Amino acid sequence: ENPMRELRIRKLCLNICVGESGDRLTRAAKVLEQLTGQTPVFSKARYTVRSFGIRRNEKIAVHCTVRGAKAEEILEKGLKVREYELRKNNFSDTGNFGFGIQEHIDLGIKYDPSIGIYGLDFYVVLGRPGFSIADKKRRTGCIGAKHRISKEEAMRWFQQKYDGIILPG
RNA sequence: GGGGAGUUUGACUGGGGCGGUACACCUGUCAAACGGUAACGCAGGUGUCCUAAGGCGAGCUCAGGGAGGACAGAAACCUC
Ligand SMILES: [Mg+2]
Ligand SMILES: [Mg+2]
Ligand SMILES: [Mg+2]
Ligand SMILES: [Mg+2]
Ligand SMILES: [Mg+2]
Ligand SMILES: [Mg+2]
Repeated sequence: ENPMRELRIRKLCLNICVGESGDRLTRAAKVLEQLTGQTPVFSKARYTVRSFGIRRNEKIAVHCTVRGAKAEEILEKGLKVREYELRKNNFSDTGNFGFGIQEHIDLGIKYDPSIGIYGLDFYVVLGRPGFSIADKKRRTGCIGAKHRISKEEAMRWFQQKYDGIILPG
């Protein structure tokens, strides 16, 4: 059949967005250290609304990206607590789906009384071999039409691989 | 120390004074497809700021919009 149309997870991005900066944000950074085995990166204050206590140039959220077998393992750990029920509204038109979970105690982490209670967003992006064209510098080119992931293809791949159930939104 | 002595009381201006600076320097139109071209013609500005907001080299692409993700809501952060 298709020679090299096998779908594959390009990366898995975890993101923890807290309200205020300080000790809680530092702890939300420490939790990702043991969750992903790598140092996260801080994102801060794209704007200034002041309606809930943020300003310009203030550390707000932490995030990171995992690729490869570790990304697949983290996605499996997330779908474990998710129990493999995804809604129809979780999938985007491009083929990327995210679910989000509750506080990270259900992932299999030893609870620490000093860290606190934080969750993550757990956004997943799907890909195919050949999507690295739009990322290189020597020559840039669009993906195309028959190669880009569709809407139904993502949920079909999810049902085929992880045997999850798709609920109507 | 106007008791006394000397001298001055800017210019433009639809009379003069008051008002204003068209009195020094810029942007667009007036301005009639080279340049130049007036009115107290119009619409606006300037007497500052920067050891970086100068120089070089590298990396990246912005404003906005569309579809998604726990608290998240028109606007928080992540991804396409
Ligand atoms: Mg006299
Ligand atoms: Mg006169
Ligand atoms: Mg002429
Ligand atoms: Mg001329
Ligand atoms: Mg350059
Ligand atoms: Mg581009």
